[PDB]
Amino acid sequence: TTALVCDNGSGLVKAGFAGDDAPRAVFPSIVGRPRHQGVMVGMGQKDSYVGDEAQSKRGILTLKYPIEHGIITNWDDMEKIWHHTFYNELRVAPEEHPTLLTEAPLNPKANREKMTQIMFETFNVPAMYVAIQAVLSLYASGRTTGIVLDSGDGVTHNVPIYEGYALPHAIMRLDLAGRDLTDYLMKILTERGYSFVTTAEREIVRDIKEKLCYVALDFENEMATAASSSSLEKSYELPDGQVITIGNERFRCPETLFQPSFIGMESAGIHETTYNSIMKCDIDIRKDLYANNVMSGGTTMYPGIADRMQKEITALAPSTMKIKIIAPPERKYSVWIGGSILASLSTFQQMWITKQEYDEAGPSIVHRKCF
Amino acid sequence: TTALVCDNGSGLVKAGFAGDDAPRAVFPSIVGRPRHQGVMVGMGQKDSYVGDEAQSKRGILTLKYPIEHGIITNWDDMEKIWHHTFYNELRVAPEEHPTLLTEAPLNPKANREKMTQIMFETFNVPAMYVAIQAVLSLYASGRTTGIVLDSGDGVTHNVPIYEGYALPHAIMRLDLAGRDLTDYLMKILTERGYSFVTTAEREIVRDIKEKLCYVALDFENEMATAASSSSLEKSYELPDGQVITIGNERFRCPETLFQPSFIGMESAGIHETTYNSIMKCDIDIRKDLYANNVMSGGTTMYPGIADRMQKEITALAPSTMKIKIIAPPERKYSVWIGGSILASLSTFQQMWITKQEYDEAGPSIVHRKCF
Amino acid sequence: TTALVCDNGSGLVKAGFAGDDAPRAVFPSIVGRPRHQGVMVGMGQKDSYVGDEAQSKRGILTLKYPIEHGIITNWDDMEKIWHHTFYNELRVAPEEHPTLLTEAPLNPKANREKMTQIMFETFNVPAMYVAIQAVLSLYASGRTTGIVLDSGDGVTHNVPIYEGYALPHAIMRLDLAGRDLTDYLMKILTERGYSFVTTAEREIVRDIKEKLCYVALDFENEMATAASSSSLEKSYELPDGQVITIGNERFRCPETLFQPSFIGMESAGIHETTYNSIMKCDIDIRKDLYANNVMSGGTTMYPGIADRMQKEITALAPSTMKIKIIAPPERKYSVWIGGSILASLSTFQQMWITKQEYDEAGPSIVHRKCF
Amino acid sequence: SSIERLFSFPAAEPKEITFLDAKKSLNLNIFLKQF
Amino acid sequence: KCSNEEVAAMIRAGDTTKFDVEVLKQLLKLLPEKHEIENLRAFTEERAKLASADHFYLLLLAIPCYQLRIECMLLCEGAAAVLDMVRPKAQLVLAAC
Amino acid sequence: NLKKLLETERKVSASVAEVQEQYTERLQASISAFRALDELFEAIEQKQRELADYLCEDAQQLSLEDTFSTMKAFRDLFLRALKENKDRKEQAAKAER
Amino acid sequence: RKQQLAEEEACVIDALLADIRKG
Ligand SMILES: Nc1ncnc2c1ncn2[C@@H]1O[C@H](COP(=O)(O)OP(=O)(O)O)[C@@H](O)[C@H]1O
Ligand SMILES: Nc1ncnc2c1ncn2[C@@H]1O[C@H](COP(=O)(O)OP(=O)(O)O)[C@@H](O)[C@H]1O
Ligand SMILES: Nc1ncnc2c1ncn2[C@@H]1O[C@H](COP(=O)(O)OP(=O)(O)O)[C@@H](O)[C@H]1O
Ligand SMILES: [Mg+2]
Ligand SMILES: [Mg+2]
Ligand SMILES: [Mg+2]
Repeated sequence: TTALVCDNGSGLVKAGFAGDDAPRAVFPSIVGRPRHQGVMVGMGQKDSYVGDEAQSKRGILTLKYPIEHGIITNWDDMEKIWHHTFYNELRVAPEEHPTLLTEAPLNPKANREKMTQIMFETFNVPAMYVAIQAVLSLYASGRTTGIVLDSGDGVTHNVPIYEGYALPHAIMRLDLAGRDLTDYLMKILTERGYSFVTTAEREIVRDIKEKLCYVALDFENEMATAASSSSLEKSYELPDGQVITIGNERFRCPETLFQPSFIGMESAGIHETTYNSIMKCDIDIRKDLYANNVMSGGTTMYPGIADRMQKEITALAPSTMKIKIIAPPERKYSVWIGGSILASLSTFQQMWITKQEYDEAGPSIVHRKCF
Repeated sequence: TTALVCDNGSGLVKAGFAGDDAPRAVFPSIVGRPRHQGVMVGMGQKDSYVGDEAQSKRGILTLKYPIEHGIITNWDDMEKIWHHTFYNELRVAPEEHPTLLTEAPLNPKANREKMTQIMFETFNVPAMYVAIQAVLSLYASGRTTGIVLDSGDGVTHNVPIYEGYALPHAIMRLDLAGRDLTDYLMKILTERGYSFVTTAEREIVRDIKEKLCYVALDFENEMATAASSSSLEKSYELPDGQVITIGNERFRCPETLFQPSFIGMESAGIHETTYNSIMKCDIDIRKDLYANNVMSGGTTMYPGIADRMQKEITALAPSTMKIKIIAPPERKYSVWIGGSILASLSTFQQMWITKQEYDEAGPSIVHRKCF
Repeated sequence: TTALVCDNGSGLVKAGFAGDDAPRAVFPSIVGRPRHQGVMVGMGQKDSYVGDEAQSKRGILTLKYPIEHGIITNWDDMEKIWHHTFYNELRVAPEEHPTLLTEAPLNPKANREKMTQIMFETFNVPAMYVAIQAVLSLYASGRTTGIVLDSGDGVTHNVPIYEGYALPHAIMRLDLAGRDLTDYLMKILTERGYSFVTTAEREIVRDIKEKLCYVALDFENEMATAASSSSLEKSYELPDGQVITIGNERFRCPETLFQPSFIGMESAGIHETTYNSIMKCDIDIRKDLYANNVMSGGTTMYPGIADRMQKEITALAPSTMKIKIIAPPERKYSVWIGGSILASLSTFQQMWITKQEYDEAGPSIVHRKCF
Repeated sequence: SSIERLFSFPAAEPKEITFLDAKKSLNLNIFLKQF
Repeated sequence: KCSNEEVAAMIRAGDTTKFDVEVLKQLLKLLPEKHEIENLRAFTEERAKLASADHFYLLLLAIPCYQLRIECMLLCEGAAAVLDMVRPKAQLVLAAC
Repeated sequence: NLKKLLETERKVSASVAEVQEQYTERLQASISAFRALDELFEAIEQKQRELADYLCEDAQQLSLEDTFSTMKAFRDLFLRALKENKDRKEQAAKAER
Repeated sequence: RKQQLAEEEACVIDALLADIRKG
């Protein structure tokens, strides 16, 4: 019996079977509900739209994200997300397939309680397990030691592991990722004359952020270059046919990852978070940590981020260390791909939470069994 | 001339005159700096806030602690701490008053160097002395023999003294106290759903720890009692009006003092530190150490700690000894009080480090005069 | 059949065959257990690391020394140490090889009882002997008479021998050697700002002590020279890339051998122990103990110790008679070397404790067959 | 002139009436202190 | 962690990846003696019956003039280490003067 | 090391060509590098004699290590005096304030 | 030990890597 890997991220649900490069269902985690007066009768009008169907008809819908910063708020919407990704995207019964689920660290435990109760009572499985995303990222990296910076759409977390031993006191969580960058890009696109206020326009701002933005190596030199000459300005076409051109906003938007005070937040950037997570570890393993930095998630897909992060850590680390950052082209789905590693492992078959253990222990064995 | 006692704690500065019972200025040691953009011009917008002003305005301030584990890292901030506690709190000239200062044992010497240089050239006193906190706690206890556990905000240290003779090989230092308990409470309050990330919310988590937490007599029985029935759950009101309720975190938080492996430290607990500091002494005084366990500091102010501490030592000690924990009801300010008796001692007046001795011997006589 | 020599000291196990020049398996005696939570599954996570593997992987391990001041406290750990040094280091069968173990004098007898019983019933030999380390050091020196000062990692013991005759009433034991020097260096490196608290950091402080420290010829002049100018300061590189620079701690740390009051011990130094061991003997041999001061152990490997101890004994002895320290260049492994000559001696073959004699006499022959 | 200025040699309560001795009074003052 | 033929072929090839100073010092300290070589060439019977110790020495003696190769390989590695530690120090002394 | 490499080159040159074609280029590179190191040491001797005539010590009695240790301790005293004078000026400024 | 002496003298990775190429 093949297992299931379902990364339920804040932005994109990535679901599929065991042992694939791409997740079989990659779609944004949105539930659409109509906000206008339906005047035509019949023609297959639906009260809700999930996935790319909501993306297609987004002009006449209000889109809701059931997951915000790794914590699921609306649960009936999350049940609709799971029912759509089981019965329609993958078209398989949940009663005959074990399902590995991912989780951000330092998540509230009631979220684990409710996903265990819903997964064992609404979409009742033979077994399910709740795992950490950074461990799967280190699996997909193909190594054992190293520090992982995961950055999805709600959660950016740093986890250091040495020889298979994670350090739970050194795990750091930062609620700053691509949704906050999309909101900041909405805030700074208003400067050039372009207004985007609705939830349907969030997809357009996210598409602009995905296509045109990049990470600058030196911030102030790129400010001087953008202010002096318009060589950095690039164009984009909206679906209504309008043409926009952006300059410095190509590299002001991801800079909030390296400078969180742009959106008004006290905590430090991702390179200071990486460095402080390194120095919280014991002193002997740090040389192994500096040469094995791992980035995963879609937020580190800008084509300037590895050289900038190397420059910042080499500024922070002492000069006798080789700062090597692993930045594969496959790192957008590597959180899923290491889930293909762990679910296919022969040593993982005894660690699943079965139906019977849930039946004596209630929905509380998931704390003592998982991380 | 009346003397000054200024316990520069890691979390709270307690300063006041000699011959007084209660410390005159007890206030937290934080330097605030605004992190937002001020738009209203004028009306005395200070660039820094020190003390209770930083506490009252903490919602727009990044708060920095100048003292970390008894070692002063930022020195301009600690100069601002000394300027505030001399000029604003006590409202006295430092150049006409001797000033006893406190210190954790096994401190780096350059800290004592820079404190001696600042207190003799910036705030140039006639005389100053750098004492040890546990000796002052034994002064406030009124007895002469005993072993002192002092647990503050950064340093928990054990010093045994018999007939006024300390044993420097038996002094033990542990960098685990109330700030680590606060950060562990931040890590475990995320389980119930309450997120606290900024340094402004550190004062809220510290206030929750001060008001509601208590030391369990038996850990496993209290975990079973909290897991079975919700009678140990207690409520608290946040400043934004939200009501929280906590259960096992009332006694999981102070249990880190007895079990350091919660926050990833290899060291043993405070009871094993006390027992090893007793057994590092000579044999004939050990009985006199068993009946005089002096406990001081604000970390030992939970209302369950004396019975647990007696139980742990009685488990560790042989059965023919009367274990007696000396836990006074006003043990929070005992370091300052024993500084007040020591500053008012007639025999202590020849042991001051004067201005002339500093000018003759450089800033190095404090190694050769203090202990 | 060739014989085995295994100096199973407090710090370093030195084991090898008979008739060989250098000890083949030299490795420190530590048992390392993990203290963090292992999240990776598969690829052989062991629960106990012994030897060089515990040294390489020390950043996630608690290391325990099974031998403390020559007395084995934890016996399952010492069983694993013997298992590693037989099966994994030398790759030999102990059931077909005789074995000479080393032991400090004035050891508790039940320690020798348990060495005999575990060595004859877990790693059951044809024959095994327990020897005094100073006698083996005199075997390595190639002379019949002399006083031997041995100083390993736990025990510094003085034994004088004249014409083959050890005087048992003149043998002295002092529980002060390189582990206490390492712990004192951990105490005094905190003065310069460098904090070392874990068991893994003990190895780094031990590497600092092995690489940089030296015995001063005159202590007060060296303190004055280090206080005046920074010519005696030397730098070292930590595994995290930080560069330390130390001064007087290069020669304050080995001075505890000549001044035991630094760590609170009442007993006199090794020079007074050597002089009192000579003066406790009969008179006519004392001249022959002055010219043959044989040194051994790794603690006497500092490059200033022979001239210093010659100066101290020449101050102590009458001036009409020559003092000569016998300090070989290979005095680290001299206990093993003299064990290799004694194991290869033809006359020693009647002094083995055979298995038949052990079965007849119980575990009681080792009091009457050995020293 | 400044070297000559700096580095030159410099030019050269009611009476507590008691019927006890001092040692018993100080031992009682130590003894009454711990209460 | 490999067969003896790989060791003999790698000594014949002179590849210096996992042959440092100490392993070649150990290899020089175990050199095949005169009576050992004379006993090994006097063997006529089946090769597989003897021990691995004889097998390593016959695979080593198959190489013409093994000892010069082992010594110059050790001396080349040692000369590289001595050059890397002395030449920046000597340039630092000359620049200091 | 240079004497051992020259003896090694003489031993390889008397041996068979299979040793020679593999090892003579590494031996020649090591000998040339150590020869360049020997003229570097001769340049260090020339700068040592120029420094002994500079500092007016005897050429046979001057130790370069003692001179560099004197310069290191003097540079540490220079930096300590600079920091102490800067702190004295700063404390005088705050006293005037 | 005597009866032991008497009785003597007498893949995950390629499976997943094949199927990752199917997407
Ligand atoms: N090529 C790209 N360049 C820049 N940003 C991207 C790129 N691809 C995706 N992103 C952004 O990274 C975010 C994280 O993607 P993902 O980790 O799949 O989100 P989740 O899994 O939480 O739904 C997405 O919200 C997306 O906006
Ligand atoms: N009622 C209380 N219960 C538990 N902890 C307390 C209480 N009051 C204060 N504390 C803790 O004690 C600390 C103050 O200790 P303090 O006496 O100032 O020691 P120090 O002078 O070494 O800082 C504070 O950080 C706080 O966390
Ligand atoms: N080169 C050296 N210089 C100074 N001290 C050393 C040196 N080598 C070893 N030591 C110290 O001496 C000890 C080695 O002595 P040894 O007799 O081997 O101890 P053991 O046999 O108990 O392991 C080590 O604990 C180490 O601290
Ligand atoms: Mg994600
Ligand atoms: Mg205090
Ligand atoms: Mg020894």
